[PDB]
Amino acid sequence: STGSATTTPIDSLDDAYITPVQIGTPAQTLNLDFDTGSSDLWVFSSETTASEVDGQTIYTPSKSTTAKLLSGATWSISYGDGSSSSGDVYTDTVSVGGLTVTGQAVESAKKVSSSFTEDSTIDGLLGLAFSTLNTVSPTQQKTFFDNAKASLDSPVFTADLGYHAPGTYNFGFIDTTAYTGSITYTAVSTKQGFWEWTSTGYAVGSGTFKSTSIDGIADTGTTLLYLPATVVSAYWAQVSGAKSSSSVGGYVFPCSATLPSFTFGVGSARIVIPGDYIDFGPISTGSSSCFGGIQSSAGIGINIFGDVALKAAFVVFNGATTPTLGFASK
Ligand SMILES: CC(C)/N=C1\C=CC=CC\C1=N/C(C)C
Repeated sequence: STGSATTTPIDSLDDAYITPVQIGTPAQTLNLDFDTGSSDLWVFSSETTASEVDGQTIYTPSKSTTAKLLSGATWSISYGDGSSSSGDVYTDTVSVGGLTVTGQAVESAKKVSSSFTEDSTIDGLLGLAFSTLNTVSPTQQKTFFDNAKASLDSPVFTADLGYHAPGTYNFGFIDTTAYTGSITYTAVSTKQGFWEWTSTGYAVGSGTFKSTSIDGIADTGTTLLYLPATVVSAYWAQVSGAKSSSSVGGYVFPCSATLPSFTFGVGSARIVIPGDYIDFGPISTGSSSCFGGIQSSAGIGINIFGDVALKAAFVVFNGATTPTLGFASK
């Protein structure tokens, strides 16, 4: 089998992407944030504290003939951005772009943190990291991908995120029309539960390529590109008027400035992020100071190839017995 679904930016800045997901019988369609950096499929629901729901579409398990309480199961998660959610668990039928998994753990939120409430466009998350990170207790649950894997034509999914435009998540096949050149595959460590790999280096604009190993994760659920302070400083030093602002919480720059591209290495191959992808707009409405899309990972404890990087590429998440990652230009 295969599946194919369009993913759409939630706003004009590509702060995140939402993908429609069918849950239950009859289908309840929720717009979920596909997150290769986590492993829980959780949803706003009829069980979510009323004061914490503000415009989201909710899953109502009592209206699904295929929903079953996963008796005794609870979940609780906290994300890198400080957000969190928790609740109980149902199993139900879940479909993404024509691909159906029966008995998928659907984690129903009883509580969500303010950032989730405040974002009316995201109805929940669909985790696509390794199932070892799943927070369901006492019985850890499998991701949608892990459940679908054996049925897929090939045990892979692909992320093809758009710049200020929709893109595509495919399951079970590689669309050879969706990228240029060849796909370069690179090793993955699953030891921390992430799609963790090692970039071979970077270049800033037309500058010479610096060969250096940069461990990091391929994370569709993170907006920006977070890299070591050395690398990030080298980038922003090429932008007139750029500075790191403690009050704003990262590098900012005047949008009268022109942003250089940023290149990252995948083996001997190179993915080029255009300068425009690194502009995240005014720090506040009407401000002449813009927020940068490349930021320091210092303090996070890991480098993160988030949407800024991933949307410059066609990315293969290869879930074979030995997982790997593939990157192609597009
Ligand atoms: C890219 C997006 C998620 N973040 C921002 C986007 C625009 C403006 C200001 C700040 C900002 N993050 C700060 C709070 C660290």
